[PDB]
Amino acid sequence: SAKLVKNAGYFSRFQTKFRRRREAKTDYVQRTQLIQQDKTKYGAAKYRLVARITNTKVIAQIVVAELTGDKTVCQALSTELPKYGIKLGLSNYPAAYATGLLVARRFLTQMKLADVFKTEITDEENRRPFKVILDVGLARTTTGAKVFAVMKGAVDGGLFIPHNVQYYILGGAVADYMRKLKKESEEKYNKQFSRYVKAGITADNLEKIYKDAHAAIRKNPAATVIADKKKHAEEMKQKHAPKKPQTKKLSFEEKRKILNEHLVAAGLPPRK
Amino acid sequence: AKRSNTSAHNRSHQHHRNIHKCVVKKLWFEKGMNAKFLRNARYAKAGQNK
Amino acid sequence: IEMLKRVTPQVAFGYPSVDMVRKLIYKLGTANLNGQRIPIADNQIIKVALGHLCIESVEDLAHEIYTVGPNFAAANRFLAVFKLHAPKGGYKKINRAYVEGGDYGNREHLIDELIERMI
Amino acid sequence: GHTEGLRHATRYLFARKFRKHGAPAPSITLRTFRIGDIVDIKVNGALHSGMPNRVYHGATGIVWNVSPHAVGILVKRRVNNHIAPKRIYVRTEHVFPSKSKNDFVARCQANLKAHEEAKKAGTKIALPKRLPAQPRASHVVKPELIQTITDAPFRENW
Amino acid sequence: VHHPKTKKFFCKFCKKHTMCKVSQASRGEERHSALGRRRYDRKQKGFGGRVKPILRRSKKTSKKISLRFTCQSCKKATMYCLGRLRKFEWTVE
Amino acid sequence: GRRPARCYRYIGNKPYPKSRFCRGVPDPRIIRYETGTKTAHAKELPICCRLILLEHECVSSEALEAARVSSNRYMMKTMGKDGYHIKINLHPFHVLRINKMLLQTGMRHAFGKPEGLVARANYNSQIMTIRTTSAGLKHALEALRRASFKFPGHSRVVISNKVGFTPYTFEQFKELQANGQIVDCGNHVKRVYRR
RNA sequence: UAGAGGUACUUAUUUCCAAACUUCGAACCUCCUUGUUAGGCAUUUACCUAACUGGAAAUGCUUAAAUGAAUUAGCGUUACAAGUGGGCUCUGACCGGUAAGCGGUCAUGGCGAAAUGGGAUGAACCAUACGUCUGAAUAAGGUGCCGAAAUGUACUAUCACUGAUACCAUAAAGGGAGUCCAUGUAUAUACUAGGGCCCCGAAAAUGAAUGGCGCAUAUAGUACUACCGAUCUCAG
RNA sequence: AGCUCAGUGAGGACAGAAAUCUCACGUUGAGGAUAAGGCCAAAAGCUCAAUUUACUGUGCCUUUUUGUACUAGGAUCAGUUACGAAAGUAAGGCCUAACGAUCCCUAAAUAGCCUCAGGUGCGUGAGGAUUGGGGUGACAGACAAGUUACCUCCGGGACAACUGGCUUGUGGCUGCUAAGAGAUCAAAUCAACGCAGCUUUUUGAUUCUUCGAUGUCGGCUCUUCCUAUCCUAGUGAUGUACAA
RNA sequence: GAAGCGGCCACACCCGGCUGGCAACAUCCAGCUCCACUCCGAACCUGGAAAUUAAGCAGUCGCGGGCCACAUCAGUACUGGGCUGGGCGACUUCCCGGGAACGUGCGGUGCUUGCUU
Repeated sequence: SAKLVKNAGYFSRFQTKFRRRREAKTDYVQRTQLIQQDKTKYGAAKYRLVARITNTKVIAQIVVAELTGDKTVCQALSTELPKYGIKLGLSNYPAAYATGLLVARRFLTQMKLADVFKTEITDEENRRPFKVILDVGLARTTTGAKVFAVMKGAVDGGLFIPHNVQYYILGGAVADYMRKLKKESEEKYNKQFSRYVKAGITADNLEKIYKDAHAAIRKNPAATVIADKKKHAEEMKQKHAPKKPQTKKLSFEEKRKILNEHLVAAGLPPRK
Repeated sequence: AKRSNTSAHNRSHQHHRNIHKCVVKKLWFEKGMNAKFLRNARYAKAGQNK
Repeated sequence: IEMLKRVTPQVAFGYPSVDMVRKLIYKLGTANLNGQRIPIADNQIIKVALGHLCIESVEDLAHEIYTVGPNFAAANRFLAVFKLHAPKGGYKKINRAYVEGGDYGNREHLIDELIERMI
Repeated sequence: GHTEGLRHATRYLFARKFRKHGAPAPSITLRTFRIGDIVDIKVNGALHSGMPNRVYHGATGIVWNVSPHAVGILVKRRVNNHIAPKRIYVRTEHVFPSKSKNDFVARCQANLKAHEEAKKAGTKIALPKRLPAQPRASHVVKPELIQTITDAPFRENW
Repeated sequence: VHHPKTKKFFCKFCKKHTMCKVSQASRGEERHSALGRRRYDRKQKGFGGRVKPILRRSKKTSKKISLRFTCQSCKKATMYCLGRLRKFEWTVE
Repeated sequence: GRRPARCYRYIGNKPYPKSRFCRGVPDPRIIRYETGTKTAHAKELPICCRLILLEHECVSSEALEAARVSSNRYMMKTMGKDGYHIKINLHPFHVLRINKMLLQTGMRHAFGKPEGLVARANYNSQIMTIRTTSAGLKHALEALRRASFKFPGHSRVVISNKVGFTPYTFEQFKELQANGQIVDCGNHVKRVYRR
């Protein structure tokens, strides 16, 4: 029947990958060259804009590495965008750009440098801008990707991200794809844009809403200053507690009870 | 013709007659080190005395 | 003690009683003063060396040995090494330990039996 | 056939322990060094750019230069008669912060804790110091288990 | 080994990279007006054989190929050296 | 032919097996290590009878095949290939060497070609066994007396307490069998660890 | 090596191995630290940082409290020059060799260049390393006589043209109702687990050497005192 | 930047032990120019695409200082390019071998920097400083075939032939064991396969003694010694009837 | 409790069962532009939201394989000093020191850095 791969000799020999390599979330060859700084700069922070896109949410952060672990300085998240205007389509391309503006303008209002670095930057006797690097992650770096949508939001927000590079931006290409289903197929418009009809925003409105989204983000960027954080964290456990409790651990006494009742069927008790 | 190739019998004896600890003059070695660091370390000293 | 473990074949040693620590220093005791190996003679020798350390006369020096008080190593360094003659029984076997029917190494209390006849 | 190569007689030096193959964690690159710092050189077998020699494995030194990826380390090799100094350059992935001084630095701060707090009450100070392991005070011992060990009669058991 | 007939290279005099037509270096035949040669001519005259040595026990059959990176902006050659080669080709592709 | 085995008794080098490096090696005199009723049992042949060596030295392959043939032919004569089980518990892996000599270049380039296989014994290494029934324990001891004169040095013949070739005493064997912890493989005893 | 279980392979086992195998891993080694350590203050910089009432580095000021293992010891530096560049060796570790008073390495010691005493005799082993003398008590080693000192006291073995003190001057596998001591069983007796000492195994050429004489309680082991004995030790 | 290899397992027209296709497991056993050993899995492997950092210039470090060099490698500074969205990476090949003095010649400068001693000379020509190449494998680097029995000299027991010594593989001699020969029957007599010794009457091995010389093979002649005894003296066994 | 970002990198891995989805993660639905398949909207990319916890993920169970921990294993193996100890030898008593491994027995099977609803 051929060789059994996976003996004791296999599993004893087997080195594991780290953890977030196993869970398959970080490339550690990226990360080790994202973090590194020259030893002549010593203990100096350099910031990195994380911008990972799940389904529904576009997440965007600014991170400093430390030996204990990474530390977010400021965060923004596309489920906040209902407050500023954008009710639906929270992983659009224009939704990804809108989070880019939030991460910029919140970070600069925390550091108290809002009057400086208003527009994009594009050189002496002038204050140098924030170096913030892009962490993409395992998402593939192709042109017109939603990772670089978050980048363009951060650059137009304020921050000097280095790169080499207004359609797709105020709701175009969404708005054209509405018209192709609306005009021809009609059945498919009900499938594809169910929620949109429900509001209903319509094809034309996408251009209008985003501009006033970019107005309101630039005016009132920071939000939800909650304290203390401990009593906030306690309320979330009660608020989001499964109705059905998770199975809990059997103690060492009641395990040996159940072991023996199985062993009574096949004989030779009791022990372990 | 064929005589001995080497020995270490009484290497130890000779070394211990005198293993003198050669002391370093100073910890900086300015032939080495970064020039960009030492360049600035000159302009620290030059600016101070004026 | 761990130094004495290395050198156990070369030495006999033990734990002397107060009558033996006395009788060495009165008879054979000498002061190594300024690297001179001077004989102890009179108590004005050891007042001048050791009076600042509160050891006035030879009774106070002997006390500082057998009680092992705070200025022991001052009082021990002050004493020159003793010089003994080979004892009037002889002794059996240089090159075996006392424990295996010989001489060298630790003999605990019975060093007093050896030193009596070395003196 | 004795050979004088660079990487010679290092079969087991530059081996990678066991279940510790691969590149190191990126926490290692985030660490920092200074001039005057005591550091021990032990090698990553994987990372080949900017190794030390075989000889300066397991060898303490002091940092004198620091440079973008690498640290100039002063280490005292024993030559023939005399102990020479050797100016190494070596990368940070073969270099760790040594815990030689951490016994000494613990005591100095522990002494200042004692020397100040004696004066705060004040009162009057006893002086602590290090001392080798010393012979015991007399004391009294009651056990209530006493076995009686004896040699048994010998039997072969094969 | 094969080598490109044009490649980019740091012109030492212009102080920047610029493309330059490469060629194999000229082994010059010695002139007789050379000072070293003149000493030899006078010394070889008279009697007493050949004077200075020539190397009889010459083993190795190889030669370090120096190239001549003749620049186009600068107009000045700057000689690069490869390792030692048994044969040397031009790239055709 | 051969050297006298007083040449190659005591061990004056590191062990030198058949490998990539040794190359030009002749195969050993032994092929069969084990004779008699090989397919038997622990319970069928409980009584065991060992030959222990009382020296640290080399044993030749030629000795071990001489000892097998003298063992078999006595046990064949008495009881007649039924009860007994003979086994040899040395395997010759060490290779010997010769400088040859047989004008001449002696002691120059002294390393020599392999001559024969050998087994390196250790003080109290068993170099033979006979497992049998209580009827022919008498015959087993008389066999191993004859096999002892084949081997170098001096060597004790011993009746073991333990069953078969298993590491279990007769007292322990009934307790484990009764407990049911131990089990029977085709040959020998396989323990049950309850895991 | 050799069986069993599955569909020659294969899943568990087993007999037994590796200087150029390693999933574990000592002893012996090796390297660093052990007095100044915590700060605070403000000048300098063309360097670093998004920024300076930051970082990095060196210049000074100064706020606290002490000399914070053992044992030993003065430490640092320079100049000029001799001889040498055949080594040998005990005890352990090791490579090659059937082995060698053989060849090639390693660690401490020794000889070479180290007397004296002891091993009868010996470069190397043991005690110990030395001015010229006079004593005492010892070391190694010895105490029938040669030969200075007990054929000492107490306790066990031994008959043999035999035995007799490290290195060492050769003897093995294998036998013995020789004698002494002895393990387990069976019925004073039969059967043996063995151990010492003694005997056999054990044959070379000038006549021959426990050093000799000789001994048989001057042979083989064990214990405890007395005693002789070096240029060591101690006293003058 | 993307992907995962070797292999095993099952499948799939012709299709077979091996063609191409598919899924599953797959810690790296494949592959990384070659020796051997390390090292490596969203790579250092394989594929695709764009490229020339296999670049220029001076110090520094390690191998190696009880001997400083060259080779090879390493960390920088000062430039400049390549590639990438970027942090960055690149100073050849994943890491350890792949190579070389003076003198002389020779090449590099759009044709440059200094000198040609009476000219701050004018063409040609020559000579310099700085950086590579041409080469020495005996690889710190002379330019080099034999023979001597016609031989000479200096020395060497630092080194052979020769006696002795140590050693005993080889030669010779003897034990222990028996697996059988011996009609039958292991031990009257032989004795395997094994194992343990002795001998210095063979030949080796070694280089301690002898090279300012122990006269070297055999025979002839005379002495003495050893026994591992062929005969003679005396004894025991037997497949010892007698004799041999 | 869930999610992005991580630290030590199997007490976290690997096989197989069971119990959960308010939001969140995900499967999933669709293919027009950005761009993607040396063929394929499977992947990658972009725009969704109908219905599900079947899978991933989370918690938990197994006289589970492995991994980790303690105790035995064992004063064994080996080893640094010392003897005018033994032994033809090979090796090895003893005195002053240090001291494993495999195996077996019982236990366990991730602990939380900074931001967010």
